[PDB]
Amino acid sequence: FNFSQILPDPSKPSKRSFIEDLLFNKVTLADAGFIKDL
Amino acid sequence: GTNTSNQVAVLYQGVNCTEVPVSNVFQTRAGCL
Ligand SMILES: *[C@@H]1O[C@H](CO)[C@@H](O)[C@H](O)[C@H]1NC(C)=O
Repeated sequence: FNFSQILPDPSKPSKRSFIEDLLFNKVTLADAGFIKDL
Repeated sequence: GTNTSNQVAVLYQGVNCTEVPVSNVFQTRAGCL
């Protein structure tokens, strides 16, 4: 059984795995930084 | 909690506190420590 896609890839910048990254990008939401949606 | 000591530390919520900090400054994604 090849759990390649789900198991976190070390080379990937974010510790997120292939499937995890795809998910995050789809939802249009990324508040990078909180020093202050509008 | 007063039962141990009476020293406390301060946190400002939204500030580039390098700039408007109004000893021992230290910058966090959550503000000024
Ligand atoms: C605070 O302001 C300085 C001014 O250049 C900037 O370099 C620094 O990144 C700022 N702090 C944050 C957390 O963005």
